[PDB]
Amino acid sequence: MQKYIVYGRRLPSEKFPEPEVFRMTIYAPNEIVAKSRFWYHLKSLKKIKRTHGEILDCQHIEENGDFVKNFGVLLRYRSRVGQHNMYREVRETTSARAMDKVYSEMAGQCRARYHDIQIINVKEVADEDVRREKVAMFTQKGVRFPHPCPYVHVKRAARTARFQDRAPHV
Amino acid sequence: SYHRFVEAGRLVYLGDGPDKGKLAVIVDILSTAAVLIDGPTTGVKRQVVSLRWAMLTDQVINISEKPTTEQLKKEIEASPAIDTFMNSVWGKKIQQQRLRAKATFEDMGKIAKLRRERKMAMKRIAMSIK
Amino acid sequence: EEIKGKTFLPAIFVGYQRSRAKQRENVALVKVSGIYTRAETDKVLGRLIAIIHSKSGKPIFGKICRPHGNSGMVRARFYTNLPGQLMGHKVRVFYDNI
Amino acid sequence: SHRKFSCCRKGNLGYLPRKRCTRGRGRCKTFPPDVQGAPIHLTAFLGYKAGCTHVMRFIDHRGSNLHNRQAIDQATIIDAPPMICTAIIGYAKTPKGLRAVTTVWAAHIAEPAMRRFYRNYFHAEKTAFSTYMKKAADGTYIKEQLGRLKQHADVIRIVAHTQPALTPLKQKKADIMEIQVNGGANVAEKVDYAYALMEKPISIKDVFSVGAQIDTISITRGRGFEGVVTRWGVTRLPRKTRRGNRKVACIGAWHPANVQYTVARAGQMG
Amino acid sequence: VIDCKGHILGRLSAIVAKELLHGHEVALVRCEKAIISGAFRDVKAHYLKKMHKRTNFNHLRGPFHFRAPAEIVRRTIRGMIPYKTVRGSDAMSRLRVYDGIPPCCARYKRVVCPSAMAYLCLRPERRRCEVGRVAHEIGWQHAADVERYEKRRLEECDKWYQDKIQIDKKIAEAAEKDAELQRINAELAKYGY
Amino acid sequence: MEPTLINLAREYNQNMMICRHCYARNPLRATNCRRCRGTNLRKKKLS
Amino acid sequence: PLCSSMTIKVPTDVECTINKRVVTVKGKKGTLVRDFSHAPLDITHANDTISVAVWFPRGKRNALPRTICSHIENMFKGVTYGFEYKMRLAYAHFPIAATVVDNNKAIEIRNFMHQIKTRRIECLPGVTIAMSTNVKDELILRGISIEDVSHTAARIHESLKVPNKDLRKFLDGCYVSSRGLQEQ
RNA sequence: CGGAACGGCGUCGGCCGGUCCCGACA
RNA sequence: CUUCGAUGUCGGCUCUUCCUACCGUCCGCGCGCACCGGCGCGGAAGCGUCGGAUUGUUCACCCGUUCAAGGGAUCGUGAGCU
RNA sequence: UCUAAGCGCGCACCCCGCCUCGCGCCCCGCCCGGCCGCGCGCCCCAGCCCCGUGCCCCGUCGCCGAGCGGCCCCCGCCCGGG
Repeated sequence: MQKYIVYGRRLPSEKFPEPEVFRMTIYAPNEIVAKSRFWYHLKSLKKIKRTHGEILDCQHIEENGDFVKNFGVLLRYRSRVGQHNMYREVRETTSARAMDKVYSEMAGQCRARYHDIQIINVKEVADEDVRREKVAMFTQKGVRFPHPCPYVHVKRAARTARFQDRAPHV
Repeated sequence: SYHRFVEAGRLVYLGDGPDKGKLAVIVDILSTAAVLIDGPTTGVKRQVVSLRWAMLTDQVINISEKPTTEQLKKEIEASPAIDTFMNSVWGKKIQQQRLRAKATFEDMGKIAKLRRERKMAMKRIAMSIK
Repeated sequence: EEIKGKTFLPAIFVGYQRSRAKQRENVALVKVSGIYTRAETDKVLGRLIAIIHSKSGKPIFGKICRPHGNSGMVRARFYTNLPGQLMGHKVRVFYDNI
Repeated sequence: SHRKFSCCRKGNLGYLPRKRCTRGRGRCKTFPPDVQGAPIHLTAFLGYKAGCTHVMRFIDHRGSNLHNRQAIDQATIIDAPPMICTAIIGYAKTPKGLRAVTTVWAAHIAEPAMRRFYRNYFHAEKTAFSTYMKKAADGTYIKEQLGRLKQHADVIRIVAHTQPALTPLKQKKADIMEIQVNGGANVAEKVDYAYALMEKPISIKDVFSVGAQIDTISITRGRGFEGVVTRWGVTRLPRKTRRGNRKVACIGAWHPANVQYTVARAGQMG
Repeated sequence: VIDCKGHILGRLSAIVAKELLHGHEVALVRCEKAIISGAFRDVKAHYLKKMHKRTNFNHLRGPFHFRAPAEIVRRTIRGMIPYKTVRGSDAMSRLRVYDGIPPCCARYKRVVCPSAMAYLCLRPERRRCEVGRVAHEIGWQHAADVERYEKRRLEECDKWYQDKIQIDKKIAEAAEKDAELQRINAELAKYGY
Repeated sequence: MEPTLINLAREYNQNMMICRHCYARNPLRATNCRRCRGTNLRKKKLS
Repeated sequence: PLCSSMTIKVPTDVECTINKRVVTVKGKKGTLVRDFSHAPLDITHANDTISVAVWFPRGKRNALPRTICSHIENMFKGVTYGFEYKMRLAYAHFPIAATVVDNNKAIEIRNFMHQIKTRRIECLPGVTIAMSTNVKDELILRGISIEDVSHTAARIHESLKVPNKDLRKFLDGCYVSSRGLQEQ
């Protein structure tokens, strides 16, 4: 949701004077979740528990929303049967916003919560390479589509105005 | 689906949200259910808004691709669409609706009496005609 | 009465503030016409209101205090607690002072 | 457990409640269908059962043991004295059903019909229809009401009274009933036919034909409080049964814990 | 007075039940045209299923089932009203439900609740059916009568419209008066209404 | 009967596929039965 | 931005008009009217090419454009050339007897398996039943509407059904020899 | 809608192996 | 688990209702469906499922007939009986 | 390709009619009165024909008349026979 690049290393020991500094980019709602997800990956990948390690920095990245960009996320999710890998492309203004879109579509269709999804890679996909038909549809310059939901406006207006003289035309 | 398509530059009216009650231009389509809207001359900042908030106005602004904010403001200023919408029935009602919001409890009292004067004046006009 | 000329903004006494288990008869939930949102209630807060007692035809004065919910209903306190036979009866939010 | 042996239920639940008839006499309820475009005809007549006879007749049913043979059958004679039409009623098929659009009575109503409108004729004011006869008797008032029926009524009926004097029974008050006029090209044709019959005797021969089939509505013979053996036709229990055998032995199961409307119970028989 | 034509039954009933508890008197017309969502095949099975539950010992003491489209609407609102309590009984008393526009409510001003209406409440591709047809199948005998009187009432309403149009033009010609001062204040005093 | 008539009659009475579970007359090239929605179709025994 | 669109070029002989989803086609044989307001379709006349166009084709809204297009093309060939379903009676022992009772508006079949029951099938309005001299025991059904003539021929086939027996052994009835597109 | 092994060309979302302008014998 | 300062114990007779996991009749479809007659399947609980010999028996077995499914209701039914 | 839109037929089942009852109500008769209210387009939503409002004061100053729409009122027994 915010995008944090988190750095961490094992505690310095007589056996190794400078342990390796590791860097990961974690998308999380807040810094405490980002430092928890950092250590979850570090524990499995490099055998570094939080007690045995330090957090050098948790830098928050600011991303421009001036233009919509095609984004591509490769993730792994656990369903009840077992773990699976999945590539999802979403067009969004910023990379954090695209990750939010990915998390909501995963919760809606695959019923997978944030904790059981690991984000292997988040990249900005080029307009030429768009394996997902949905992102390819809006990629072309001319995209005139009739309003998907013009019913919502009249239904929303009718909440305040419960009783109307005429039935509203959409 | 006959007219009023969600296209680049279509003038939009925000039905819901922080910038509700204001007009904007679709800079780009983000998805079937979201667009990137910005209205510098109407004060709406660039944001991605669900199409469920956006109401499509009949006017479309001729813009370049990737409008930016400064280029977009220049294009919106050149187009006569913004003023044409305001002079149109929806726009005139939109201007009236804004005045209605700027009204205290006291200004409701003056507006309720005036309405009852209209209610009884109309009945006098109707009876006299018959 | 004392309210004979006062213009008044229409409202209804829907119920006492309550939970399914416990009901607080001291505070009365009033729905004020034209207030459909919680922010809109701020306009009607701290206003003298009156409900005509059915038995005496005499106004029971009360004042709106806080908003009840996000839908614009307000919590009001009256000189006497409301009888309960006045549920659904109109209360009058006077636009003029007292 | 199951009933063990299959047996049907005793009695028609459709004829419940088996109570004394509240309606004074037999009532027609649904008359036969109009069949518009048929000849204009009266669908009903009231008569009093005289008694049965037994007749010998020649059977012409093809495909039968009696074809071209003679059979003796029970025949019921119903004394039908002529019924004088006294009023026309028009009903409209409203969304709430047939609703009366007013009844126009005759200018002169016979004494037997008048007797029906009082409990005791001798000790009575005899004020019924007094104003109506003054308003009518020129026919102008009656004609206006007939015109209103033609304009707003869908179903025309005649109100006629049996003359009790022509019958042997000790009545004196007349029984008044509505006889639907059917087979009309138009509602106004039906009103015209009815007006022709106003203050005029109608005969069974001009209502029903020989060989035609009728439906006879009447209250049946009464036996008063009867037992479930002679009311519902239940099986009398064995003669060893103490506390009597003329009773339904089990009036229901433990569950439902209340006796059902199906179960046979003693009460009015006729 | 609410025209029920095109209104989802439950969504309208929820609006009507609160309005009746708030002391408003509500009369519902063209109840036969309210729409219940779902295929008629299953909506009718669900109305036949409900007409199955009757007290075994005596059905005269049991749940009654109202075939009439207007009496169906009443029973829906009754479920959403505390009828056993006296507050609830009084709000039920203020409800009037009618199939067709009856003479009593013919000249009353009719409002619609756009939220309740089916066009905005259910997706096109979702099968939907008017309560009038479910009523006929469960055993209502007045559908032909209610349609005959609705069609003839609409012919009269057409004639009235043409006269209304001419009358409205003749009111507009007289809309010039002191009404102008009221207009100036009710808008140009910034009031905006 | 005339031979062509026997052929024509057979198109509607003999040529069909019967799903074993659904027992439903099904089109000759049917992967799944219309009612049973199953792949166990058979070719209809010839007279 | 997804639209499932199918375009059909209207024949010059046919003159058609679309209001709402009601399509009215005029032709030399006759005039026909269909209503497609059930489906959500954005049918655009656009001179000869009529685009059915279904916007946002989620699931079975992708099937609507080609089905409606084909129906409007069946309407075109029905009022220009006409549809001529042929039905062949198939007696094994007892010849089925067919009489056109009305002005080509009813058909009565007798002696089907020596059945006393007489089957009279009234044709749907706008379809005509005939008997063909050339084939022998052949009925010709002629109309300007593909559905109206086909529904009539299905009704004739259903009206003549062997009650029990073996259907594979007893193959008697009217069985539809030819699909059509020949005569009004 | 407590529910199983098994089915489903219901509707979506992926994963993998391929063949498409050497038109997926002409 | 609840009932022992007390919930009448089986079968029958009587009578009512209910269920479907439908035996016959109803509607189709299949068959190693020529017919007849079987058999399998899906919907269907409207109606029918009886008369007797032995046995307290439910059951059982047998005879007969318009050839005869299976159950539930405090193992339905004792201020109803025996 | 029987289905997805659309459409035809279709069960001793189901619902209704006919029937049994029936709260209420309607018409009329007698009598011919009181009371109360004031408020009408329609259709459609994949044309939605220009929308995205109106009302927002049932006393708050509104109550005349008219026209519509309602409501109320009122109908004995004893006694003898069936």
